Amino acid sequence: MAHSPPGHHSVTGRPSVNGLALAEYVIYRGEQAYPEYLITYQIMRPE
Amino acid sequence: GTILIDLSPDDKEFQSVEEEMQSTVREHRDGGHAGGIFNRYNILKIQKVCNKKLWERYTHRRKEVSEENHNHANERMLFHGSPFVNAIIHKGFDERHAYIGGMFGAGIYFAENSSKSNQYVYGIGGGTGCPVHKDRSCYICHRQLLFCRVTLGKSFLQFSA
Ligand SMILES: Nc1cccc(-c2nc3ccccc3c(=O)[nH]2)c1
Ligand SMILES: [Zn+2]
Repeated sequence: MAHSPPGHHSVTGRPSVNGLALAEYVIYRGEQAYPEYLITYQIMRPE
Repeated sequence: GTILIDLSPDDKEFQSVEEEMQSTVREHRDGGHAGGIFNRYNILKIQKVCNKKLWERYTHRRKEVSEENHNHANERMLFHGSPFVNAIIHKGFDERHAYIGGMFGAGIYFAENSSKSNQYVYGIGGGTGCPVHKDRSCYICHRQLLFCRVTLGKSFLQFSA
């Protein structure tokens, strides 16, 4: 893995084109996330 | 060390996790190529992931970050889709779960939009889709996502298309 930018613990990818997109985030240390919930699902075919 | 506890659909915790999953679906610029064509999900199960050693590893790092950032971990609940979900829940996140070619460098990626993480369940760009039908828009096969507690600390803001 890469390192975080100096003086930072993560990167935030802010959407700058698609007005409806939410943010995406990157961490560089596995210890900075805990997998709290496992969600099992299907995608649903639109009516 | 990992145990999975089923949440009841009657549990407020099930309901708040389902609501975050459903309400953060959006349309994608690929027209559904990677993740499939859908506006909502059929939630089949929500399980709490309990592993004391992995939790302690997380809270240890969280305190380090917090102490480096005026006592602010900047903790978020974010989605993660991956073919390695079974390894993650048993051994934790590590460098094997990084997206080497991601837009912001080789790190572990999370999304606010559940439908963004859904694009990665079967691999980068949806890979070849589900194991059974090779369909990235399979409506039959069961998919799994993680809803994760993530420490951002001081986050570097990248404006990007
Ligand atoms: N290569 C790879 C392996 C496992 C997960 C992912 C992944 N990438 C993302 C990129 C942006 C937003 C979310 C994700 C994600 O949930 N997984 C990417
Ligand atoms: Zn399938």
